[PDB]
Amino acid sequence: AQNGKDLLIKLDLTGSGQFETIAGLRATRISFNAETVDVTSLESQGGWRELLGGAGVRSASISGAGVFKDADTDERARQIFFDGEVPEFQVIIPDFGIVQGPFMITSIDYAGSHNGEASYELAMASAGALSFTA
Amino acid sequence: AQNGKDLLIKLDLTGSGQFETIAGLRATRISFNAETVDVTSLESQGGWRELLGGAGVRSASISGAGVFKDADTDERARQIFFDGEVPEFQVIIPDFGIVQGPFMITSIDYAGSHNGEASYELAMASAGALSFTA
Amino acid sequence: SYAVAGALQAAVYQQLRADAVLAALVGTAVYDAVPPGPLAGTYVSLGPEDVADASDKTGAGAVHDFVISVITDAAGFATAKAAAAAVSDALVGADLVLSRGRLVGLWFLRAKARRVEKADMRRIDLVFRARVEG
Repeated sequence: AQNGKDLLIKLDLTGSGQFETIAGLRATRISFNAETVDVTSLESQGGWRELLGGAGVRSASISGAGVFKDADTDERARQIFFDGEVPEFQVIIPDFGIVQGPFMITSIDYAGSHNGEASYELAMASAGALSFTA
Repeated sequence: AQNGKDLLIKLDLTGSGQFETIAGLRATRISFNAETVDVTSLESQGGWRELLGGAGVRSASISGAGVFKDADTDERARQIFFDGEVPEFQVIIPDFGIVQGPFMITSIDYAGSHNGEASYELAMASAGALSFTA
Repeated sequence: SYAVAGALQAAVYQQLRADAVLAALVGTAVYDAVPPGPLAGTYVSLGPEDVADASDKTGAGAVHDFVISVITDAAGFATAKAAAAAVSDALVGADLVLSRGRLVGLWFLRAKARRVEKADMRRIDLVFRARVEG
């Protein structure tokens, strides 16, 4: 198996090939989807649903959360939301490797209570072609 | 089965054989039509509507819609509306083959929204003989 | 225990007594079996484990919430808190090598810190989680 701490998401500080992990990041989830575009004819094998595969639109979504630590990289995610950009984000899988895809920054939400930490969640969605450098 | 993203409709850049897909087009349709020329005699063995077949005029109607990606092929679609001509077009039914007829661009329309992308629809009509290269 | 825990204690004992700090605070007094003599009085002790079996279809793993206690006979116990500061930074983010199987991460958990017997000894437990793989 692989450690959960080694599965990170990270930003573009300068915007051109400069990657730093964000902050207090208690949880990450790169999450893939496919739109399962159905093609079932009048005859299909006895009544089973037949699917095509490669014609479906496919995507990815990143849901990060953790404690509010003001870094050079936490303020960078603010500037993506107010000035709408699609920078090259990067989610590293412990042993798979770098994904290196352009995501938008769909939902950011800073939260805080009278007795606890300052936290933030951080939702994303895909915006282009992903990769896999292995 | 066959994917819909391989049903490409192509436009001529130089007017002679240089066929390229238009732009980001999200929905495409080539639509053929016949004219159902009625030949109903006094005798029709019960009164069935008898048809003639060869006599009706036949047509092909292109309907394409998509996002405005300002390629050179998109501007070559715009200008042939202005000095209104009937250039040669090419629809590739994905594993039938090539349609290869001349079409007139009847309706082009560029639409945008405050919360959406810039989208164009594109409708063409048959201007001459159609073929089938396969 | 499961198959790994025989070598997990042998690895978290050998990661101690090679850490540079706590060789100057506790000394050589890192042991499961307390050797006979005069009982030095600022020792640490590494025995009370418990396992939780994080397994799967293919193979097996385990979650070891092993306890490393720090005992002191000093008047206050800023001595023990300085000694367990030297315990914990030696183990969190371990990158240990085992004799049988792998561990994927060595985190930290609860650390109770109270007065034990006759308000004289001061023992501060440290629960560390070790997710291993057999």
